[PDB]
Amino acid sequence: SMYSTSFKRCCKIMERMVVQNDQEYYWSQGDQRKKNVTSICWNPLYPDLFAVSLGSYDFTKQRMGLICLYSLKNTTHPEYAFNCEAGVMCLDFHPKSAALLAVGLYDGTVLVYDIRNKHTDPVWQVKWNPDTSKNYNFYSISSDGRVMNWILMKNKNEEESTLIGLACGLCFDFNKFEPHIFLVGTEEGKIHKCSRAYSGQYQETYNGHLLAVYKVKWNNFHPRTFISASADWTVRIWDSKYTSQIICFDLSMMVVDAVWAPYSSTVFACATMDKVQVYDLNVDKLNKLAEQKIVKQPKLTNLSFNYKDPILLVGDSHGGVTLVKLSPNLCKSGPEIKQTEDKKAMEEFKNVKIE
Amino acid sequence: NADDQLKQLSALEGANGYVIFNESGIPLKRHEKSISHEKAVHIAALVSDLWNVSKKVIQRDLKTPENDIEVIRLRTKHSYEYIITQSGDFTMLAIQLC
Amino acid sequence: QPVIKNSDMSVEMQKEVEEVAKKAIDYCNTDKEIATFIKDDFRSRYHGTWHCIVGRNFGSFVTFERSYYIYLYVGQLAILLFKTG
Amino acid sequence: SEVEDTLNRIKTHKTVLGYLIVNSEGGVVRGAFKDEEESKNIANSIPLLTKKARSVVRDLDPTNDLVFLRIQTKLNEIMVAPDDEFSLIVIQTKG
Amino acid sequence: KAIINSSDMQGDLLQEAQDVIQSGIENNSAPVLNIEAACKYIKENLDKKFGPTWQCIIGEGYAYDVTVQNNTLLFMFYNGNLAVLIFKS
Repeated sequence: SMYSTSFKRCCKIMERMVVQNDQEYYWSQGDQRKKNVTSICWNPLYPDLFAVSLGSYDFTKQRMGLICLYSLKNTTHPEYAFNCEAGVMCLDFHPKSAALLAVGLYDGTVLVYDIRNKHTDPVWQVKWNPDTSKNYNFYSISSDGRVMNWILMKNKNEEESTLIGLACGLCFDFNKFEPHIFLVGTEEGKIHKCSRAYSGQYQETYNGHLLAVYKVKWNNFHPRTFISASADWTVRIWDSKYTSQIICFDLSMMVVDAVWAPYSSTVFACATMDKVQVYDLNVDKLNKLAEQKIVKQPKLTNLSFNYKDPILLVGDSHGGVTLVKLSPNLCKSGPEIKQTEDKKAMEEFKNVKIE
Repeated sequence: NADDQLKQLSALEGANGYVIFNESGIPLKRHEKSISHEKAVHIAALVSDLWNVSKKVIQRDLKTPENDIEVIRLRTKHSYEYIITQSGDFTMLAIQLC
Repeated sequence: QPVIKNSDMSVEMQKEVEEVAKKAIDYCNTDKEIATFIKDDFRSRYHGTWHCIVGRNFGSFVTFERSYYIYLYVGQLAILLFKTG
Repeated sequence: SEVEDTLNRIKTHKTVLGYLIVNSEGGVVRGAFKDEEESKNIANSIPLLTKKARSVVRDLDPTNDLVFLRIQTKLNEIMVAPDDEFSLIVIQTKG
Repeated sequence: KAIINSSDMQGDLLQEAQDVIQSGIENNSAPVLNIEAACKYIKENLDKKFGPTWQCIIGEGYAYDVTVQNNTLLFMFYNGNLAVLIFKS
């Protein structure tokens, strides 16, 4: 008993025995010198916690698949990890709080792990549907398009529960206010919409610019505004209330990751080839508001902004991590906040102008 | 280096009681006695003796002699923070929020 | 800065009290060591039995030999020295 | 076993110069020091000051215990993890 | 609220010591009280009662080191936080 109590003491002992005085650069290279960053995400339960996923090309190293966890104040290397020879992608976390971890395996299967613990088609996207009464539903879009969904209280999780929806696109974005409705850009050059009641209830398509779209998001503000970006480097403001898109904006690198910034400004960002092109439509026109190449390592991979501080974190194609801070571009604080609904009305005016 | 900076220092949020005391153990100014005058006297005397012990150790067998205390800031988390900053004549202490 | 608050000795023995107290302060950081320094010093120079208490919040009532008692403040320490036996 | 794991991880932690695992007594179980007498004077007198420290942290009130004593100096870093039976001290570079 | 901490003497003198420290509290029971007057009273009472060379000491945080005759020493605590030592030499 004395050994175990000394162990419990020594645990937190080491924990804040690593944290020493610093100015606030965490450039993680745990193994991942031959890996490639596939995703970066943050945690709401722990606003100072971030989880990254990478894919490796060299098997002569530690293990296969990747899920790494670490906090902002913790040592540069990933503090906690999950060890196995299983390639793991499609990563998401428990919606209420970080208690369960869900992953969509490469062979169409799905796995779930207790965080408080030591098919001829892959899955493409994954999402939790938070039902506070109990466990929280799971939706996985496969690489053919078809959607699956289920949830089970026993997490050792059994995919016996299942439901299937006739889905054609790969990255399904869901309606923030009404989660049952979803949309997607298909390779056929359209953007389909539907919902959870029937997979065939509402099978028309959004035709803002009518291109093969491979990315969708939603303006994390008052309206029911979303965005869809195509292989043809085109970005598209799908206002849910419209069938014709608002601002058919247009820029190279729109195939790749897009995002709404965690600021009051409706800032947009695209990023490939160690280069980010950034839009602040709240202060200027649709031309790019900023652009930055990075010489740290080539071919920047996935990124992450947190609302708290502009310590923007990014990975590289070499598997490493890095971060920089440009605080002067934090916020403008007058035009972004309450004039943003007026700005969306102004975008609709720009549509009337297009006509 | 003036009462203006001192007032700013009092305005530093999170700090509860400041205690500046001459090495003789005399709390000249304060913001802890402003809540309880029997606190900073005990604290100043006890911590002056503690700093004497710290001098002994900063001069005992591993710390080369001729090396002085520079700052001994301590923190009892969830209780308070207590900075000690030695001077040639003074000792700046502060009881802040941890 | 010694501050005599109640002494019985002659002025020379008092001066010796404050000098030995200053030396004990120069040498020993712990009150017990200071008091033993003073007590042994006086018990050795004179003969008999001395007792020294060093504190900060302290009252007592003791018997003591005539002109063999001091209660004072050296710096900010309460020194109560006396001879009994 | 966890004492082994933590000693191992401290050794893995670069910038450490002299490791010092003691018990609650003045017994250095393992030490990455060039001379042992130096570590002896410390691993003996520092527990004395640690008894003084627990004394005063309780003199406040029995509300907290001395969980750590991690000091940083100009030259190095004296990490001290008070433990039930042990005490985990390491001399590191203050990075 | 007497809380005896270290006893050396006989239980009768125990009881009388408690009674005397109590009476001293009542002699000086007011925010203007000083522990010194109660100390005078304790020592002088135990002199005129059980003989001279008594010694009374009152406080809450301090460190004594004194010589005492056997079966003539007491130290104790109060819920009012009064640590009281008495001893004969």
